Amino acid sequence: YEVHHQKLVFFAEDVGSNKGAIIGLMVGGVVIA
Amino acid sequence: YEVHHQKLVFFAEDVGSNKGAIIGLMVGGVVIA
Amino acid sequence: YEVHHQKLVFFAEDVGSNKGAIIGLMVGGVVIA
Amino acid sequence: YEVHHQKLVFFAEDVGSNKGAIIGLMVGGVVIA
Amino acid sequence: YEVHHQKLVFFAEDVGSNKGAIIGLMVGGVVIA
Amino acid sequence: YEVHHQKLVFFAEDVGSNKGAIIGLMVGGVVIA
Amino acid sequence: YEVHHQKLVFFAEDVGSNKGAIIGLMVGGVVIA
Amino acid sequence: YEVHHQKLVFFAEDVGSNKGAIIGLMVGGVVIA
Amino acid sequence: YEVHHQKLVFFAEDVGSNKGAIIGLMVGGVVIA
Amino acid sequence: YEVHHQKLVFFAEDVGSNKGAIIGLMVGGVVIA
Repeated sequence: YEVHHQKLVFFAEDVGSNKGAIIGLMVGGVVIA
Repeated sequence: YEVHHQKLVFFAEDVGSNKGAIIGLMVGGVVIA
Repeated sequence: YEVHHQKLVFFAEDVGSNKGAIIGLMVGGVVIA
Repeated sequence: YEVHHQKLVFFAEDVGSNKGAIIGLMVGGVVIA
Repeated sequence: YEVHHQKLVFFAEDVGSNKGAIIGLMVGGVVIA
Repeated sequence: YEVHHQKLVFFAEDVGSNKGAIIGLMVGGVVIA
Repeated sequence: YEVHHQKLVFFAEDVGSNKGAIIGLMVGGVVIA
Repeated sequence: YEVHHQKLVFFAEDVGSNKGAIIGLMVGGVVIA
Repeated sequence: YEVHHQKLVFFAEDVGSNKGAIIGLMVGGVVIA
Repeated sequence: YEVHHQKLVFFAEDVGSNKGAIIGLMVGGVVIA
């Protein structure tokens, strides 16, 4: 699988407490909280 | 599978506490909270 | 899998305490909180 | 897997205390909090 | 796996105390907090 | 008004983010969120 | 107003981010978040 | 107003980031977050 | 106003970053975050 | 206002960075973060 030619803007103005995962972009893999 | 030519704008103004996953874009893979 | 030609802007204005993972971009691999 | 031709801007304006991982870009590998 | 032709700008304006890992870019390897 | 001879046990196992007030006991006064 | 002879036990096991007030006991006064 | 003969136990096991006030006991006064 | 005969135990096991006030006991006065 | 006959035990096991005020006991006055 191929990924290209992408424009991404991510904003996290305020987060209290994150026990998991915050991801802008994820082509593949495994993420576990 | 191929993904391309995408414009993405993501906003997270306020989150108390996230125990899972916040993802802007996910082509594939496995995410577990 | 190949990834290229990507523009990414990431903002984290305020985070209290993160016990997990904050990732701008992840092509592959495994991330565990 | 090959990754190239990427522009990435990362901002962390304020973080209280991070017990996990903050990553701008991760092509592969394993990250554990 | 090969990685090249990347522009990365990283900002950490203020961090209270980090018990884990802050990484601008990670092609591979294993990072444990 | 008089208050006395009180046994109070308070537990807050997990709170995401509180924008108001958490009070174990309040004899009087004014609290505004 | 008089307050006396009180036993109070307070527990805050985990709080993400508090923008207000956490008070074990408040006889009087004014608290504003 | 008089306050006396009080036993207070306070626990704050984990707090991400507090922008307000954490008070064990407050007889009077004004607290603003 | 008079305050006396008080036993207070305060615990702060872990705090990421506090922008406000952490007070064990406050008879009076004004506290602003 | 008079304050007397008080036993206070304060513990701060770990604090990342405090931009405000940490007070064991405050009879009066004004504290600004």
